[PDB]
Amino acid sequence: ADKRRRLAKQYLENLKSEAGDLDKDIIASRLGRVFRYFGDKLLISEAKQSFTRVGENNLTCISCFQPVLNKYTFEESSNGDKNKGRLFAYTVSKDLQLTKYDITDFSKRPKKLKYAKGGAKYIPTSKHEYENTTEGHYDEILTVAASPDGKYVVTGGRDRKLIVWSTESLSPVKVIPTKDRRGEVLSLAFRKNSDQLYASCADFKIRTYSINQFSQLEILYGHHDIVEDISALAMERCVTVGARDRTAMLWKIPDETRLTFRGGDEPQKLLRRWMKEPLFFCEGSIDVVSMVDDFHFITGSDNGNICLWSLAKKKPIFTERIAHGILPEPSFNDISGETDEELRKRQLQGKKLLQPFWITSLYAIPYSNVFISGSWSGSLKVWKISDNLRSFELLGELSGAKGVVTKIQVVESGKHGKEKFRILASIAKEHRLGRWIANVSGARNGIYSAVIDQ
Amino acid sequence: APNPKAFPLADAALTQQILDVVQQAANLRQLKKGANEATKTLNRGISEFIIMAADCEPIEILLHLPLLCEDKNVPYVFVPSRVALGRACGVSRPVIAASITTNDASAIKTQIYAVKDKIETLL
Amino acid sequence: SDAVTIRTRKVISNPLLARKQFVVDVLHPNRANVSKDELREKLAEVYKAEKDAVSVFGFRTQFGGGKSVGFGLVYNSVAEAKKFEPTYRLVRYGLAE
Amino acid sequence: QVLIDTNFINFSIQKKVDIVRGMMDCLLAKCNPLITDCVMAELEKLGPKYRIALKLARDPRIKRLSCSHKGTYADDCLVHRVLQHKCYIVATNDAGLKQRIRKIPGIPLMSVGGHAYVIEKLPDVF
Amino acid sequence: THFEDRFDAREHKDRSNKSRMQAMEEYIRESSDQPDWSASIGADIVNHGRGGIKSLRDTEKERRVTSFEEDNFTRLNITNKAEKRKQKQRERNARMNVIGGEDFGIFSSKRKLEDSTSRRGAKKTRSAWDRAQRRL
Amino acid sequence: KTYSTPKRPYESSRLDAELKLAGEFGLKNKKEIYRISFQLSKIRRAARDLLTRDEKDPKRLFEGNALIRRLVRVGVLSEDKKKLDYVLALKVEDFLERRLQTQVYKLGLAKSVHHARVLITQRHIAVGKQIVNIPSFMVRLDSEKHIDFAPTSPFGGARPGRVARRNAARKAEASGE
Ligand SMILES: [Zn+2]
Repeated sequence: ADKRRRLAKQYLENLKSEAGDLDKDIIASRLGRVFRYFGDKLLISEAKQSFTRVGENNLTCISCFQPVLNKYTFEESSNGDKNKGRLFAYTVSKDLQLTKYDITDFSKRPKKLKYAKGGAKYIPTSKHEYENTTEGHYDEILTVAASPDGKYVVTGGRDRKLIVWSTESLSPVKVIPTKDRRGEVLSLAFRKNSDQLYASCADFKIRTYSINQFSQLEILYGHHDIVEDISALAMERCVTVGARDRTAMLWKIPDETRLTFRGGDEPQKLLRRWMKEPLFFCEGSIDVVSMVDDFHFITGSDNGNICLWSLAKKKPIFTERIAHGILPEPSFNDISGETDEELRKRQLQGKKLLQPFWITSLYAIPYSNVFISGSWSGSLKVWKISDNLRSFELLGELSGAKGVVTKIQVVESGKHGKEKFRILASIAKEHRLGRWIANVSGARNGIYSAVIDQ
Repeated sequence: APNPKAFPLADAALTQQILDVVQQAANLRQLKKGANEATKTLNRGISEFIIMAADCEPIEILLHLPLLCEDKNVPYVFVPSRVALGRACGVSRPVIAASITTNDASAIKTQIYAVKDKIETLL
Repeated sequence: SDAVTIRTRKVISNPLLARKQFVVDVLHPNRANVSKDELREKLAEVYKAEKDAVSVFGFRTQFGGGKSVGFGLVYNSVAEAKKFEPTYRLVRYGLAE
Repeated sequence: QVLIDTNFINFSIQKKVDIVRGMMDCLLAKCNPLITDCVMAELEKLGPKYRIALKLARDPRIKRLSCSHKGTYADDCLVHRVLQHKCYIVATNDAGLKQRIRKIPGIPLMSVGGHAYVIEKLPDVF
Repeated sequence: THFEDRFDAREHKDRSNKSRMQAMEEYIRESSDQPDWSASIGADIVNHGRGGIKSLRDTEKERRVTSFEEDNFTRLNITNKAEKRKQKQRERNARMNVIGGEDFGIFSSKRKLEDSTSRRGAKKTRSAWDRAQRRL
Repeated sequence: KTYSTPKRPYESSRLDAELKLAGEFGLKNKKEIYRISFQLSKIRRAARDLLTRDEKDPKRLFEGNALIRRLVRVGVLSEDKKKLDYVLALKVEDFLERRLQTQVYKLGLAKSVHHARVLITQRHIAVGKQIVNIPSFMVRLDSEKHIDFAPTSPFGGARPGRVARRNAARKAEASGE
């Protein structure tokens, strides 16, 4: 095989030996990276932590509208004169209720401004799967995002309808049927400072619309299993992760072209490196994702793995193992239903039946060196990336939450020099999708807030 | 000291292989999911092979299935984690034993036969 | 309902003659090949322009529907539009005889 | 899995075709060539002129399957094998055996002819 | 003396696409592991499935003619002899080689790979000290 | 040519074999069987000459890697069976499996192979994005998970077809008159 690499190098030099610029540049005249590095200025150990519980159960997301003033309009990128540059949190509940919060003041616990709950009369009178225009949701709202131009806010989940709501009246401003039986909306994202809506949908599709004209732009296909999670940035792109297939795929929307990143490492291979030197797991299912710049992104799997990926390579550039940790181990009396303690131990069978924590959500502020992960360890873990962009490290913890983290958002505040960041996470009892979590205590369905400065 | 009665479990590699194939069977209706559904199928005789969790509280209520499996030469494998089996079967709740049934109008036939051999070597 | 989509791809500009350049795809699901005159006016508001100065042409529709290949321009002055356009396009736009 | 006959070995040495190679050319597959124990009897009897066809029938890539029949008739050993099992392809070139196995249904028969080998009753010839 | 000193147009021209040797190109793609820029399924298939998917070469050629439009800003037309010839040939080879979007005439052909490699090929190693220098 | 007549076209074995194949896969011609088997002959011939080329020859090395990987991308070969004796071991029924109408029947969108034939030619099945309507598409892996109904097909989509709507209007006239 060294012969093979020899011949490959031989062909490389052969074709190099066989082998207008200013024109392209002058025409271009005739027509990004990570730029923040403030992942050290944080004061984690003295962060303010607060909690609220909401009367409904099983909240699943948040959408803080953060009004960012333009340099082409200094005053406000938000329309009205009564919103006045405040911060809003949108929370969806398996109680089928959207709730609108004001979170603009970092001293006070967040305050419910408005709400809207859908019961069951919003099921259609016909099973025709085409005409589906009942204005309210009728099942298991699961994902929400709001317009960055302060115009609308849109939810979508298991009732195969993408329903967008007015920001003021909170009326269902438009409804979009997905036109399928299997069209459950799973994830939403906006193109940053745009109106374009990206929707991960579990009939293997990624649908995209313009929201301000309510128009179904363009459709994407391509995963092995359900297209679980999505995220965008400034560029006209998206990155998405399929669940039960171990592929994270990057979509160039207009050229309609994709990049595929797999996993590929092994518990046996980590056995081998430790022989050349504990406990290893299997790369089960790629679940959570956020993209951090236009050249690297980060994905979390089910067996605890946190992976830093560069668009240059295909394999992960930095894998991280069981990071949220190993689960509560099964108790002997309930494993057996038989008296003898040593037999109970023999049924517990040592190291094998252990389980890792999942990676239930993961979010990074763009263009920074920091990202936040959350499992049901009841402990947000905040991580900072080395400036060579080949590794990160555990910056620290926030244990002010408890239970199953579900959705993680940030809000920046203050001027360029001094900045104060609030971390807002929804925590439910269960997972977003099913039940799958057996009797953890101490958790209340609601919102956890943290505020750090500098 | 001797082998416990959960034997045989599977390595992580066999685990992910089996969870893969049981998902795709659940997509295509070759999967009978749950304890007594596996039992009724092993009485009818129409089940390829059996996947039993070993995390279950207790072990015993599904431990009754190796008897029928060894009575009919139908292979069985313990996966480690019952919520991973719920994961793969795609229903919302921990399924302690599922059973992949026989069929031929099957987009996943030879994938199933490969994993069936892998089990029967593991025994 | 209809995402009236003509992607004006291949986006470039030429301020010597003062006109802007762009190719055409037509993404328009459940719609039958939107016509160049309503495209002319729609381009006129999106580029804050003149109903003559808008000028797209030559459209061929891709399979699978909601996709058409064409080739489009816009002038940036009425004199440039009224002098530099060839007369066959002037009569296709119904400005000449 | 191909049951070689004495004729086949002698004609192959005449026409200079490699046994495993030419056979695998003609099938376009992978093939196991089997000399039965009574076929090697017939070679050894036929004797001192064919010391070469013997010495080349004893290649290490020609597996040997034995036989339990008191006697030496290769033709009867082969026909009884085939009439039971129907997992074989019979390589021979004798006229009498060729008509026997052409009346048996389901048994590909294989000949040497001209340059290289030809097949009759496999549909899967190309 | 006497010589010419003229512009080597043919030598300043390229032959890399002539000497490309696709199977080992495929291998060097596997090894150099950059992700591929593949398209989605509807971007693949040709004409309500009347033809195949497309070849990977045909994806490249379409991308390049679309680039001719991208910069050059003009298209082709219905010129009779040339495109009839090319269109016929490419469709015949589509119906005779490509199966499900990948091609096998690459093996039915007769262009060897040793005429590309040739034991270092151009400026080859033909002396023992050259062997010593390349080994060090 | 694009179809080649097999050299003993009328034989007991040939003939009953084609009967089984066309009946089970719902074909309609010896010509369809022949097209598949001809191109299989070319592939397998290539693989055999590759086996003649000795071990560790660079040509055998690189091209064998090429041929295996492109056959697994077509899907007739399986991921863990990467060797040239397996590309020798293939036969016709594997490609005839990978056809499209067999694949619609196997996934389960129809009941019988002839049903799937009529669906695909009826323009209801839509691989990927387009409406495919040729019942020998030779679906790959990615698409063989992506086969399903077209969004304007009245089985998985828009308004019912013309017989249904003339009938519903006919009973509407029945109630009206
Ligand atoms: Zn014998």
